[PDB]
Amino acid sequence: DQEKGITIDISRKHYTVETLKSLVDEISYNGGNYVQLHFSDNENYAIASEYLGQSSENTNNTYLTKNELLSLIAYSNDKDILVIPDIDLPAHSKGWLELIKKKDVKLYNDIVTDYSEETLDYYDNRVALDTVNQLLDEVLDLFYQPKFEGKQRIVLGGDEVSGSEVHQLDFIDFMNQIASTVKESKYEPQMWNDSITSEGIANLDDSFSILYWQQSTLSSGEESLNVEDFENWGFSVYNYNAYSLYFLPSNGFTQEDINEQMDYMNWAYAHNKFFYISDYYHAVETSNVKGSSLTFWGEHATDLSQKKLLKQELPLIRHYLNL
Ligand SMILES: CC(=O)N[C@H]1CN2CC[C@H](O)[C@@H]2[C@@H](O)[C@@H]1O
Repeated sequence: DQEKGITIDISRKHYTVETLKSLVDEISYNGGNYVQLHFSDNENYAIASEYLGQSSENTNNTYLTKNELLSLIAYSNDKDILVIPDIDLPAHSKGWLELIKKKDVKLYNDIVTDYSEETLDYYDNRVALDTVNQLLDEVLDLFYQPKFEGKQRIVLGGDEVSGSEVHQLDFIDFMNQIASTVKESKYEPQMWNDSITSEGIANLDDSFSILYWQQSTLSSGEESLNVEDFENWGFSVYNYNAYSLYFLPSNGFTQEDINEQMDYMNWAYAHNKFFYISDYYHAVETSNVKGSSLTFWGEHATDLSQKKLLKQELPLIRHYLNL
């Protein structure tokens, strides 16, 4: 049984609760299993947070209200869709770090790396971990879904982490600590594949499942981890192929571009075709593949209305879910 899900970047682009419910409708209609809500990145923290100071119970341009988010989750569960929170750590963190800076600059200075305003200090910093863990505790409560008790998952990020290749055991220790936190709330942790190396794999909590979007290349020029490697160290993977299964909605696209994307998906997508350095659509014959996801990243969607976002995304959701 291979799962299929839709990942939605609501940090780079604003989505109303109605847009999101319409998208979930389409996921359910075509038998999709989950929706991954990527709500925390550099540009914005796009859900309500008592901890971070986003508490308005009024609809606004910056974050889903708590009531809106809970409504969305309940609507999803009623249609047998699991909602997977995605909070990106320790990089891709500028949006919530900027909120901490507002709340408490002393704390900000105690937890941000000295070189990157986008990156939480994962290099063995207890106050940084404690702060993260408080945020995670709020997120794990917010996304509680009793219908899926024992099956909940949370994406914890781990993509494009500066310093992670050199300082790999610190990165892995950090990821293991936040995995511990989510596992205490009976969530399965997940992370992207790209910043884990040969050096870290043996120390990484194999409770993690891996969102495998693009095989990395090490500073040596050597290939980084592939799906067989993950299998060999006890990790399950999901196919998030960066070419076949990424789409960036844009105001410059026409209907013809969406049709082309579907014709491209016809040949480029398969459940087990992963993005490897040698082959962008590499078929893997391992036993550790659990599913796939189409992801809508938000950074090109600047001038799109909500109606136009639906116009581009609905057909792509349907086409992917029926392939
Ligand atoms: C896991 C991942 O894809 N990470 C980044 C890189 N990808 C590549 C395609 C997008 O730019 C997207 C970007 O929005 C994401 O933040």
